[PDB]
Amino acid sequence: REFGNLARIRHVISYSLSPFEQRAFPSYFSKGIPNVLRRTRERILRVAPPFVVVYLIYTWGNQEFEQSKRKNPAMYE
Amino acid sequence: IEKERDVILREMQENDASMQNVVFDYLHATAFQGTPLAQAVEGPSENVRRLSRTDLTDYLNRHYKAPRMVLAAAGGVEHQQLLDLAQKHLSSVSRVYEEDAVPGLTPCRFTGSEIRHRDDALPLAHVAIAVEGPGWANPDNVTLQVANAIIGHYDCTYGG
Repeated sequence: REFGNLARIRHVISYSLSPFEQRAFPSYFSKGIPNVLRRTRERILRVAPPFVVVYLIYTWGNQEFEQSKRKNPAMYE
Repeated sequence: IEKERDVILREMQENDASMQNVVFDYLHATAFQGTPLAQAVEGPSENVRRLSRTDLTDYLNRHYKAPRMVLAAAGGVEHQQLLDLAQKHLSSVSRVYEEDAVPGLTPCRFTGSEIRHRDDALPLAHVAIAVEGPGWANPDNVTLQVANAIIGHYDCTYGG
């Protein structure tokens, strides 16, 4: 329920430092950019194909709609 | 040396069998990390196993100099007798550093930090919280001792 009896943890040592001793943005770009491209590469092949086929269905529906409103060349006479 | 290596390993096991010394060493480690003040007095077990006689002799010839030693006597001791006994036996300990090099104490950086050794099988929890002290020669030590006397100490056997 509360802190004290949540889990049984043994032999685990945690080290932390003070926020005033350390930095808020430690290598925000030189390590942030490889991390964000790592995450994008790991989770890019599960979202991008559905979204691009949504884009294809959207543009094909718009194109077919515009050809449907276009004049039929069968009825010249 | 080998027998005392076995003895110091056994006493290390007895020391971390006790619990306030573990928190004492953990507090010094997390307080003076990166400095020679974090490392414990008894050292690590790997240093226990790899220390040899040459390093002990180097330490003895480096840190047992005369100007860093005080022969202090108290009680029924007569000062002139103590002085002539020191002159007879204890005079001329080293007097030389054999390299013209006296080691110096660099200032130790105190880092605000925390170390948490969670092991729930122990029946009681020991927590030590500290800040940086003033030093030995600082005049505020008496005032801080007054404040520590005001806060104080207690255990479960006090009858107050």
